[PDB]
Amino acid sequence: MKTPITEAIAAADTQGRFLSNTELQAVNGRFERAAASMEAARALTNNAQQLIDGAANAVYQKFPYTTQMQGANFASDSRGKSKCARDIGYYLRIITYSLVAGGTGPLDEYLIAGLDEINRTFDLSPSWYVEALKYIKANHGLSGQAANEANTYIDYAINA
Amino acid sequence: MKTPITEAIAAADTQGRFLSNTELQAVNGRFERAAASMEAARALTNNAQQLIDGAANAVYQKFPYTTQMQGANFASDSRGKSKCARDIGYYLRIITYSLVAGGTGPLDEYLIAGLDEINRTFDLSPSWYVEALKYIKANHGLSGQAANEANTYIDYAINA
Amino acid sequence: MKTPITEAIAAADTQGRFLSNTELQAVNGRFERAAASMEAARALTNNAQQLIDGAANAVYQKFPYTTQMQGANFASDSRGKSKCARDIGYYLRIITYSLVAGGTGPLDEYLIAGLDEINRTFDLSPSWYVEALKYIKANHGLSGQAANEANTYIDYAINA
Amino acid sequence: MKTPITEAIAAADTQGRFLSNTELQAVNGRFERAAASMEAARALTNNAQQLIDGAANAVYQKFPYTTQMQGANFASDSRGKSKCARDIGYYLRIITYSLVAGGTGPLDEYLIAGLDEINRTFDLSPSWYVEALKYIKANHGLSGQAANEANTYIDYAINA
Amino acid sequence: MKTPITEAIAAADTQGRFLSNTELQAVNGRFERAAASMEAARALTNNAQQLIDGAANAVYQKFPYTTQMQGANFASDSRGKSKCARDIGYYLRIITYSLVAGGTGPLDEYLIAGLDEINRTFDLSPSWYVEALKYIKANHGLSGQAANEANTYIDYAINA
Amino acid sequence: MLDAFAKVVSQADTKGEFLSSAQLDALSNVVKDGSKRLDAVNRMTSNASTIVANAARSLFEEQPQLIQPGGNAYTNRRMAACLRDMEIILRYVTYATLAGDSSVLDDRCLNGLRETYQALGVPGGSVAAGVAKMKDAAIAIVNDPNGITKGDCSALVSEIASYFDRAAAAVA
Amino acid sequence: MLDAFAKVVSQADTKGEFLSSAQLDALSNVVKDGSKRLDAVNRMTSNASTIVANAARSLFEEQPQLIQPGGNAYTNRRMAACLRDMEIILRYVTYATLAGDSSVLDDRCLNGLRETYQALGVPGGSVAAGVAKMKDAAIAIVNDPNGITKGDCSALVSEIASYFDRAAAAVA
Amino acid sequence: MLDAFAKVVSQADTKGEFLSSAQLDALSNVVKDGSKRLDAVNRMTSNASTIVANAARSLFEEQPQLIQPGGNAYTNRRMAACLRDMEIILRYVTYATLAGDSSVLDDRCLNGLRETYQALGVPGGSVAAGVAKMKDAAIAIVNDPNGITKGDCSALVSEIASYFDRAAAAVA
Amino acid sequence: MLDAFAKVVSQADTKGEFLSSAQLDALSNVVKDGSKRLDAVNRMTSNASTIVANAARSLFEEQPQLIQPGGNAYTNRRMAACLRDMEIILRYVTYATLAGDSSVLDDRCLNGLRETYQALGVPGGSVAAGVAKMKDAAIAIVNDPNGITKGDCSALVSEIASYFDRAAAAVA
Ligand SMILES: *[C@H](C)[C@H]1/C(=C/c2[nH]c(/C=C3N=C(/C=C4\NC(=O)C(CC)=C4C)C(C)=C\3CCC(=O)O)c(CCC(=O)O)c2C)NC(=O)[C@@H]1C
Ligand SMILES: *[C@H](C)[C@H]1/C(=C/c2[nH]c(/C=C3N=C(/C=C4\NC(=O)C(CC)=C4C)C(C)=C\3CCC(=O)O)c(CCC(=O)O)c2C)NC(=O)[C@@H]1C
Ligand SMILES: *[C@H](C)[C@H]1/C(=C/c2[nH]c(/C=C3N=C(/C=C4\NC(=O)C(CC)=C4C)C(C)=C\3CCC(=O)O)c(CCC(=O)O)c2C)NC(=O)[C@@H]1C
Ligand SMILES: *[C@H](C)[C@H]1/C(=C/c2[nH]c(/C=C3N=C(/C=C4\NC(=O)C(CC)=C4C)C(C)=C\3CCC(=O)O)c(CCC(=O)O)c2C)NC(=O)[C@@H]1C
Ligand SMILES: *[C@H](C)[C@H]1/C(=C/c2[nH]c(/C=C3N=C(/C=C4\NC(=O)C(CC)=C4C)C(C)=C\3CCC(=O)O)c(CCC(=O)O)c2C)NC(=O)[C@@H]1C
Ligand SMILES: *[C@H](C)[C@H]1/C(=C/c2[nH]c(/C=C3N=C(/C=C4\NC(=O)C(CC)=C4C)C(C)=C\3CCC(=O)O)c(CCC(=O)O)c2C)NC(=O)[C@@H]1C
Ligand SMILES: *[C@H](C)[C@H]1/C(=C/c2[nH]c(/C=C3N=C(/C=C4\NC(=O)C(CC)=C4C)C(C)=C\3CCC(=O)O)c(CCC(=O)O)c2C)NC(=O)[C@@H]1C
Ligand SMILES: *[C@H](C)[C@H]1/C(=C/c2[nH]c(/C=C3N=C(/C=C4\NC(=O)C(CC)=C4C)C(C)=C\3CCC(=O)O)c(CCC(=O)O)c2C)NC(=O)[C@@H]1C
Ligand SMILES: *[C@H](C)[C@H]1/C(=C/c2[nH]c(/C=C3N=C(/C=C4\NC(=O)C(CC)=C4C)C(C)=C\3CCC(=O)O)c(CCC(=O)O)c2C)NC(=O)[C@@H]1C
Ligand SMILES: *[C@H](C)[C@H]1/C(=C/c2[nH]c(/C=C3N=C(/C=C4\NC(=O)C(CC)=C4C)C(C)=C\3CCC(=O)O)c(CCC(=O)O)c2C)NC(=O)[C@@H]1C
Ligand SMILES: *[C@H](C)[C@H]1/C(=C/c2[nH]c(/C=C3N=C(/C=C4\NC(=O)C(CC)=C4C)C(C)=C\3CCC(=O)O)c(CCC(=O)O)c2C)NC(=O)[C@@H]1C
Ligand SMILES: *[C@H](C)[C@H]1/C(=C/c2[nH]c(/C=C3N=C(/C=C4\NC(=O)C(CC)=C4C)C(C)=C\3CCC(=O)O)c(CCC(=O)O)c2C)NC(=O)[C@@H]1C
Ligand SMILES: *[C@H](C)[C@H]1/C(=C/c2[nH]c(/C=C3N=C(/C=C4\NC(=O)C(CC)=C4C)C(C)=C\3CCC(=O)O)c(CCC(=O)O)c2C)NC(=O)[C@@H]1C
Repeated sequence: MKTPITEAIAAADTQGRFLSNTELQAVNGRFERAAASMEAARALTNNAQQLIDGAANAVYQKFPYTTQMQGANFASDSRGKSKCARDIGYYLRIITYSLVAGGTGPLDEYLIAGLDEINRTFDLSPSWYVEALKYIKANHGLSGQAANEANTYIDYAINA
Repeated sequence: MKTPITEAIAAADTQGRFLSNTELQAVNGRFERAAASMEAARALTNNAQQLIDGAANAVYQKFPYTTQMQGANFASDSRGKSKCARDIGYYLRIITYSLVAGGTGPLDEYLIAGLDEINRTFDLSPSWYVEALKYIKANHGLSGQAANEANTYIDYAINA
Repeated sequence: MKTPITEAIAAADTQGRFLSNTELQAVNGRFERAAASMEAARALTNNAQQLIDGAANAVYQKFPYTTQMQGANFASDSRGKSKCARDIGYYLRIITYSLVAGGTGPLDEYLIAGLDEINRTFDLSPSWYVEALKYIKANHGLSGQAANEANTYIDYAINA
Repeated sequence: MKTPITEAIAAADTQGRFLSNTELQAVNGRFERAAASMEAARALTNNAQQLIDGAANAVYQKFPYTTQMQGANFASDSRGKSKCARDIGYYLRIITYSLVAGGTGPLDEYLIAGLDEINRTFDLSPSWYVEALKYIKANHGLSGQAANEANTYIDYAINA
Repeated sequence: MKTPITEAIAAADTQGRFLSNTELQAVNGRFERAAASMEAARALTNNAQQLIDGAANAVYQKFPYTTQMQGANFASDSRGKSKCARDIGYYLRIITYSLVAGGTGPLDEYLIAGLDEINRTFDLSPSWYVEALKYIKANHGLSGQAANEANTYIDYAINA
Repeated sequence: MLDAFAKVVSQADTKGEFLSSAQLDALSNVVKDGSKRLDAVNRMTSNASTIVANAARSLFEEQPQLIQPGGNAYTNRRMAACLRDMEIILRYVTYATLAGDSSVLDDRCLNGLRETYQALGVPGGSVAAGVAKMKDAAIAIVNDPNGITKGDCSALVSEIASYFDRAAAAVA
Repeated sequence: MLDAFAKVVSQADTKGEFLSSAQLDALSNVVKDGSKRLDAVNRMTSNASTIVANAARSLFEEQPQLIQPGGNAYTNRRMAACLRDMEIILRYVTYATLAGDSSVLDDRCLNGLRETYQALGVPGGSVAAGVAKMKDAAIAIVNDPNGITKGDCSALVSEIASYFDRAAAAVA
Repeated sequence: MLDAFAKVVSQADTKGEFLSSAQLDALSNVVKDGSKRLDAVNRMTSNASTIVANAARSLFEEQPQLIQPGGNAYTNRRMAACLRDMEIILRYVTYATLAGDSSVLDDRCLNGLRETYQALGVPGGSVAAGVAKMKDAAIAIVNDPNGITKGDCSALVSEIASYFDRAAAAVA
Repeated sequence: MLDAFAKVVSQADTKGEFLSSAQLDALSNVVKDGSKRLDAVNRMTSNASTIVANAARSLFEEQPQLIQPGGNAYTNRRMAACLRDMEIILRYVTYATLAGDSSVLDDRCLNGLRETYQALGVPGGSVAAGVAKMKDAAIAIVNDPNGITKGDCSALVSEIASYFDRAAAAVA
């Protein structure tokens, strides 16, 4: 997968030479940022359910028709609510995967490459999930550069 | 531009021969459908302003936050309302162009090839215009195959 | 074979997409013309024998030497008359095939691709069959656009 | 032009060498046959007008409709008769050219390369000229190998 | 092998067509010259031994050292005389082959392609055989065009 | 590739006889129902995504292990690939319905597809179930009498459903 | 390459306004005469050889030095080339008549043709005369009221003749 | 590729001896009949279509299922292909007759042809019958004493017929 | 490339008339002298080396500075090149004599040759002298009455000599 360490190793191997000081500097940057990355991952994983429920309720309050109109693509009943909670859980799970890995690799590979055909086929509007991710970004409770990192990847998620 | 007649003529010319009976049959189909196409174009052009205002009001009632939240990308003031009416006017104008031409050519060339970068840059959600076009489709007052033709191109518009 | 419907389907398949409105318009033209095409086919099939005999007699009256000169390539005896009736029957049969199919496909495939070597080898002059087809065209008893269609394909037959 | 002598010279020149005994044998054959070729040319040129008139009358007797039906493509009046005599004169002139040159060169170059489009456009049936050339072949008054040579090129003319 | 008839047939076959009048003229030249060619072949074959002995004696009188100097490459003894008679016999045999075939084919294929290495290796001077062939040319007893043909091929032999 | 007219013309040419009144009547009936056929093709193509969505919903409802961890489509890749497959099969069904003959669907799609699915490890039975649910949804949507002129489309519905069992039987 | 609909749509898009009732009425009239237009195109294409023959007959009748020894077409090659040229020009006229716009005829045929003819030494004036005679013959043949339903085709005849003077003026 | 002269020269060279009076006499007889041979070749090539027509007429007369529905040539394609085959075989027979040797006909035509015909499913026996009828027609046409100088062509007729049985035996 | 027959046929076709009795008589005379022409061509080609040797001997005899140190051919290369040039010119003269027309000699050899010689610095006047000596030697050898049947070859000698002055004037 596309991590900075694997990319450095592949660059070093393609030229058949030992590791240079530049690659060790890059791995040093990765190691120093991994502390904030892991703090953000741990926080987002511990408060997962609260964030899921808050995001679902934010979606319902922002787009009220989703709770009123009949039809299978809506959350008018319990089945729709559970599917939506599962979806937001998938989103949060893959963003935490990407935070753990330290790059956009997991987001590029497990979510974004297939999201468009899925959303067109089942008539799911991307703005619902955009609003959910905006809520999660505004209510994750992180502070400082760890929060900055989380917001970086959340904005990566926003550009669906 | 991509019209059935121009496509038939180009097919006939590329092989350096006179027009065949198949191309005349196709042009006959075009001529017979052009009656309904022109009826739909005339109707949509005459009732343009009523449709524009109704679509704007439908957008406001369906997404109420667009009238409440401050910010330049919203229709909280008169400038936003006028810009939105202009936008829906552009949409209706190009759909009538396509109805007149008898193909997706004008929609492919004047709107869809650039809509995505425009909407991402100015933070305009496509579902607003989707709802506007749905209203226009449900309230154009056409009946029969002319209405069917209009709805065909409106659904072409929906798949933004 | 080369029919408008098969050509439309192949055009749609080569680009791996659903059928467009242009192809449905073309198939509509095909379906609307198929009524006259089938009327002409039915008429030419019912009055087949009368047309065959009239065309044979027209050939005999127009080129009298064909009934007088001895030689195997002529119709001086019963064998020649029967062969000529069979030939005109082949011509009419393949023109009705083409009228049924709605294109020049059957005429291009079953008759024209081999007629020239056949006629040179057995010393059969094309003007005999030209005159037979001219008689058939002048005496098929069809009226209106069905007759026009029949005459279209008869003129296709004339350009041997 | 394509004569045996020019072909031999070009073959000898393409290999940059003197003339071989084979090419001199071929030129010897050409010189020995040129006596009969020139005799046939002289005879066909002297009796040109008699042959033209006899061929025209043979065409009229064989295809009587050409003298009866009205229409510009027929010989119902003096203009048609004069055009037909001119045409048969062109045919005889080019066959004598080919007899003089000793090969199919003039027939390939001045007549056959354009005869087909001419005959289709002006609705002239090739069998008329076929019958004219058959008459000329049966009534040229030549005897022996000179007649054989003339008939060779006349049969070349027949395969229009 | 390279004969005029085989060359004509190969030319006709390479273009996939029937034989033209030019090739029949060439074969006619071949057939007319084959009479003189066969007369010359028969004469040279009947008087073979007289010609061989006369040519050997001419060589001995013209280059007397060949009868005087010791050494294996000379004709100082009976073995040398017999080898020289055999050699001149080979020469005459292949020239008669070429006269029979009607072309330089046999001379090109059976003698000239290997004569040079043979003569260099065994220290045989070509002028001996040149003088032998000159004698044969001056003493073959042929008259007219048959003699001319024989001399043609003898001169072909001279250019060793 | 053949349509009905081409098939009839070929079968009559191989026997060397004029068209019988039976074949003429059948082709005239095809011509008369051509407009209903165009209606079916247009409605099936312009509502393709809804048909696929309904079919997928039913299939995942009755076989939920398909969308559970460890299942054969528990990811964006396999989900999108299944939906692509379903849209492909529906597209070729629309081809066969417009042509009025199954030759294109059999020759270009149903040849070697069964081998492909068992070589890939995709369970063909669930594919056949999804195809049958597509048949049900498509027939439900085509017969919708709203927005159209009243009339009989039973023959076309039977023919389209016949195409569907041909598709389902080619992978079951 | 433009037709009437495409030209109107482009001219309305460059100005940014809806179609006026004038343009709508004009295009509706084009639609109403579409069947007459198809009749004209079919009759002109299926009788092309007779039109060419009549035009050539007239041209050689009034300018006989063309077909006399030393003339500019006294051979099978030049005769066939002239007839090919004439059939080409008639074919492009049929294109423009079916399209209802002269853009294809002007852009793909009438551009650089005049330079070609004077560079080749072919007298352009006689070409223009032959084109005018084609116009006369084609209009005579199109208006033939036999074998057809009675009706007014005067607008189409005027338009086709306008195409013909555009063709004749591009080489004169 | 060999002719008679080349064959005799090769066979005499491989043995290393001068030509015997027998071979000289045989080749002189070939030379003497060269003009008759040219007459045969010219008449056979310039009347090729009539020979093919007569042969085909006889073959279809005695085996009519060939030209009946379901037969092995009931179409323009197969008819034209059979006529092409027949013209090819006659052309190679004319080659062998002009060469005075069967080497070209055996090596370039009769090698692998029998395998071709049974691999294609064409019944070789009827091909052999058509070849025999070609032999009969060609010999009838060659011996026609009209328009020519009286003389004996029996040796050439025997040789040409020998070529014909060689051709017929290579496919029977 | 033209011969006499082709030239006459072209000139008669460009005027559109039958051959006059004058041209027929001229071509019949060409046919009658064809055998003398073949004799001239055969003797000139099979004795080419002797002709070249005589011409070179005369040229070096009257212009000895050519073969003296500092001259324009004082080496194996330049000597062999001069002899190659001379054999080439004689070969093209034999071509023109067999064809009975100078078109091949003028178009393929005498075009641009004069420019070549002055660009190379080879003195063209001595080349013309050598060509004239070739003419003298060739005419001497052709008229040799030994070994042949008595007859008049004066017209051919005049024609061949005319070719020679055409060759000599193209480089002088
Ligand atoms: C919730 C925010 C809104 C919404 C939810 C909803 N979804 C469905 C069905 C599906 N959701 C997905 C999304 C994914 N599955 C994956 O594996 C991945 C990658 C991590 C994603 C992004 C998919 C594929 C489906 C269809 C298949 C399935 O059910 O699993 C429904 C039901 C709609 C229907 O049955 O037609 C709903 C309601 N809808 C809302 O209204 C919420 C606002
Ligand atoms: C109205 C439905 C909603 C909306 C409207 C809105 N638009 C802007 C600005 C823009 N709209 C467009 C769209 C187009 N211009 C074209 O030429 C075409 C092709 C036909 C299209 C589709 C563009 C390009 C802009 C930006 C440039 C411009 O102003 O013209 C605004 C102002 C936003 C801002 O200033 O940042 C608004 C409000 N917003 C809503 O809330 C309505 C629901
Ligand atoms: C009748 C109009 C004139 C004519 C007829 C005639 N034909 C023959 C023989 C043949 N006719 C054909 C034509 C076809 N066969 C096919 O399969 C097709 C494609 C549909 C065509 C067009 C052929 C192939 C033959 C030769 C083989 C055969 O007999 O079937 C004859 C007999 C001539 C002879 O035996 O040499 C005749 C008389 N001749 C006239 O005079 C009529 C005016
Ligand atoms: C006479 C046998 C039949 C026939 C003659 C006829 N011809 C025309 C017109 C033309 N004839 C030719 C033929 C040639 N011109 C050439 O340069 C060459 C190459 C040597 C040939 C073969 C052409 C080109 C024409 C048209 C142009 C012209 O007139 O010169 C007519 C008049 C037809 C008309 O005006 O439409 C006629 C009558 N018609 C018969 O009925 C005779 C049996
Ligand atoms: C006789 C004119 C002069 C000459 C003859 C001589 N030859 C040899 C040996 C050889 N001669 C040949 C020539 C050929 N053999 C072929 O197959 C062919 C192709 C038709 C040719 C032209 C060869 C190959 C040889 C060497 C092999 C052999 O002996 O056959 C000798 C003996 C020389 C020696 O033994 O070294 C002689 C004497 N010599 C004279 O003085 C005569 C004037
Ligand atoms: C969805 C209903 C079922 C299923 C689908 C699935 N498919 C793959 C991969 C492939 N699907 C196809 C089918 C076609 N390709 C064509 O071109 C055509 C005709 C035009 C057809 C019918 C093919 C060839 C493949 C392999 C190559 C490719 O993927 O493009 C997968 C992925 C398997 C994996 O990742 O291991 C899936 C999941 N899965 C289900 O659960 C449904 C039963
Ligand atoms: C069958 C599934 C349902 C149904 C069909 C039905 N339609 C009519 C009306 C028509 N629909 C068309 C279709 C087209 N015209 C075009 O130009 C195009 C491509 C752009 C299409 C797809 C047509 C031509 C007609 C007839 C004219 C009209 O407007 O009515 C009918 C009645 C007329 C007829 O059958 O010919 C029917 C039966 N009706 C049902 O009840 C079925 C559910
Ligand atoms: C006949 C009415 C006149 C005339 C014609 C003539 N043309 C040539 C040669 C050419 N004609 C064209 C024209 C076109 N080529 C194209 O592709 C198109 C558009 C698709 C056009 C309009 C061209 C390009 C040529 C030159 C190349 C070619 O020949 O194909 C000749 C031959 C001239 C000669 O042989 O010297 C003639 C005679 N001659 C007349 O007398 C009429 C006035
Ligand atoms: C104008 C040059 C002349 C003329 C035209 C005319 N025609 C009608 C009849 C019709 N002709 C068509 C043409 C086609 N239908 C097809 O499918 C095809 C391609 C295979 C063609 C070319 C049509 C559709 C009609 C209408 C239906 C019918 O059969 O009548 C009319 C009267 C109807 C109308 O105008 O729409 C007219 C005027 N009549 C003249 O007098 C002019 C000389
Ligand atoms: C006609 C007398 C018989 C017969 C003929 C027939 N042939 C085919 C196809 C082929 N014929 C050949 C023969 C040759 N090709 C060569 O190049 C040469 C030598 C130069 C020969 C002798 C070949 C190779 C083929 C196959 C490839 C091709 O067609 O060109 C057919 C068509 C079979 C079909 O369509 O299924 C036929 C009918 N049929 C008869 O009934 C006669 C007995
Ligand atoms: C044998 C099949 C028949 C036959 C032959 C025959 N012909 C002559 C006459 C001659 N035929 C030719 C042939 C040609 N000269 C050429 O230039 C060409 C190519 C253009 C050919 C094909 C020749 C040269 C002659 C001899 C001269 C003459 O004109 O007579 C004869 C008698 C003379 C002879 O045999 O040499 C014969 C026997 N006669 C029959 O009865 C057979 C049926
Ligand atoms: C000898 C009579 C005179 C002369 C000859 C000379 N030539 C060169 C070089 C050249 N000669 C030619 C002539 C031809 N080449 C062709 O292909 C043809 C027609 C088929 C001709 C007529 C050419 C092209 C050259 C230059 C290229 C080449 O050498 O092949 C030389 C050599 C000059 C030098 O070495 O500086 C000579 C000497 N010299 C004399 O003294 C005679 C007057
Ligand atoms: C003119 C330069 C001298 C001359 C010529 C002459 N020759 C004859 C004899 C003949 N020469 C030939 C030539 C050939 N026959 C062939 O097959 C070949 C190629 C291998 C050639 C080159 C021929 C055919 C003849 C006629 C038959 C014969 O053997 O005699 C004559 C008299 C006959 C005639 O002119 O036709 C003449 C005049 N005689 C001179 O005095 C000039 C010096």
